[PDB]
Amino acid sequence: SHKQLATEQYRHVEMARELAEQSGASSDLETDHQAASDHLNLVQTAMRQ
Amino acid sequence: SHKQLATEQYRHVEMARELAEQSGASSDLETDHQAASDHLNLVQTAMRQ
Amino acid sequence: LQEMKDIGVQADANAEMRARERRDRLHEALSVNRSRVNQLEKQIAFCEA
Amino acid sequence: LQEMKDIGVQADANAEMRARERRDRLHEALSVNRSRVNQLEKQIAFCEA
Repeated sequence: SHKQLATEQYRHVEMARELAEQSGASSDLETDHQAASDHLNLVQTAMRQ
Repeated sequence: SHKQLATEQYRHVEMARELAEQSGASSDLETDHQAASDHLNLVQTAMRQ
Repeated sequence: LQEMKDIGVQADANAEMRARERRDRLHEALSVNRSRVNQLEKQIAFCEA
Repeated sequence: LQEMKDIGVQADANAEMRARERRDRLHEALSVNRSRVNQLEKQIAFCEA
């Protein structure tokens, strides 16, 4: 049982690490998407003028 | 033991029956805040005018 | 001016900053609500299992 | 026309709807990715506990 516990610990560490990576990615994307919506509004205004 | 766990389950059912509603409300609020930011952008545009 | 009133926005700088700040604060508070829902759902899962 | 030069955005209608589509699908894809990351993280916490 000790060996299985250690192995599960290893697997958990790996998954947690990669998920931290994905969280950072998601935040960066959030910033990108804010900029994106701003651009959309700009374009609409240019249309009208 | 038998009497403890059922009650604990029911308490958790209540808690989930609160969390789901908070979640739905949060999503609707997200849409509302998007609309609010749209209004902000309208005001921003009106500044120059 | 007719365009102003057709859009109908009051377009006062003070109200602009106030509205934008309020909507940003509501964005942040709503994000907090979503996070809170996430943590409590985590707790639901832990307790149930 | 000077204002059009100032904004500088080429802002074509084809480009307009294209951009809005791109950015909106981008928003929704972002949200979905965030949800998936959260789901996986919750799984990992389950395993650890």
